[PDB]
Amino acid sequence: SKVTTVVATPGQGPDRPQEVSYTDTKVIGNGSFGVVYQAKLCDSGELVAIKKVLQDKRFKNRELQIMRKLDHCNIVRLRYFFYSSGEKKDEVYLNLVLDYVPETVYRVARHYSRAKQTLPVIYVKLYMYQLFRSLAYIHSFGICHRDIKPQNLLLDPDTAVLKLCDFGSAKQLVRGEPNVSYICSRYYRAPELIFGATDYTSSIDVWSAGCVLAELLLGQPIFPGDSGVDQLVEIIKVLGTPTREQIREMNPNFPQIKAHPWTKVFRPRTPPEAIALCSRLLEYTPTARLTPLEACAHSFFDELRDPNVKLPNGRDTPALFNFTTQELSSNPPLATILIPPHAR
Ligand SMILES: CC(C)Oc1cncc(-c2ccc3cnc(C(=O)NCC4CCOCC4)n3c2)c1
Repeated sequence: SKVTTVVATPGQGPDRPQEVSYTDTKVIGNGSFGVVYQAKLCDSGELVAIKKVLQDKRFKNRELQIMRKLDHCNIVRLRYFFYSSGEKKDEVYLNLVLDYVPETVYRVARHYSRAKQTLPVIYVKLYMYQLFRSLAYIHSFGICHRDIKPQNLLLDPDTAVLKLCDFGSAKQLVRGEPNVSYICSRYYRAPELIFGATDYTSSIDVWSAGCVLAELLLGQPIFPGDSGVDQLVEIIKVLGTPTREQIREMNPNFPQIKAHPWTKVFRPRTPPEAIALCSRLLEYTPTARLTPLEACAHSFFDELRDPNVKLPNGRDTPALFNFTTQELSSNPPLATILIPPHAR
């Protein structure tokens, strides 16, 4: 019954520290960033995640400032943050107390591939829709995630709620200010980033999302490259060689191969609207890619807007159409498609 009590500021609302008590601490994740724990809150009994990262006193933490201003059903809420000691001697650690979610897209996708099965397309629709909705929301603040990958996409297996969680690579993209090119997980990295682009946009997340979509359809990563130029070689094998104009659009500042047909890339009987969506995300030209809100309105997701749609377990789908004023503001016309007649 070992209770840890800390003094923590709530993620939203006034800067008034309060006592937060928790127990049953266990490791659920780690990385170069640091460590993620699971814990149980003493009062409520609810499970939480505690992300612990190393922190400097003078410089302000970017992830924290990003996470505090996000409030969305497809993003893990920052419940509280607090400072502590850890593995090092004279070092302060930032702790982010977040919503807990019991599964990941990676784990579900791997569990299916271990059984030689493709994930049922209803789950592909549900998870990809919720990813794009979360991206639209964060992109409305000018925030780019910069690390969309199956490992970071959290899942409740019973409700099929998807949640974004890792904002350790995230950044407000200002037009004119340069950004690092070596970002995102390699297999999900936009080709402009491989070309060394420093003036890139939020469309890198859409490319990454497209790689996740393709992976869910294929049962394995679409572009499993080695480091350096070889990741671009993996992309070229499907997309064909990029033209001089496509390179200029990617990085304004060669091995010539024909594009493999999108139908031949995917399995027999992969839904044409899945393939169609994928071809409009995995585009060389970053401006040619769908926006996240355009992606949500794509016909691949029409089954989600059917009033008789259910999860495989027989439950109702999660909240997909409760779009706020803030969500709709980036492209208000799409509200017609996105909020279907029965949800109005
Ligand atoms: C590469 C991953 C570890 O990078 C990250 C980086 N930053 C934050 C996070 C993060 C945040 C909040 C949060 C809540 N649930 C989970 C979770 O992973 N649940 C999945 C389960 C998987 C099975 O074992 C129990 C945990 N969470 C992760 C992850």
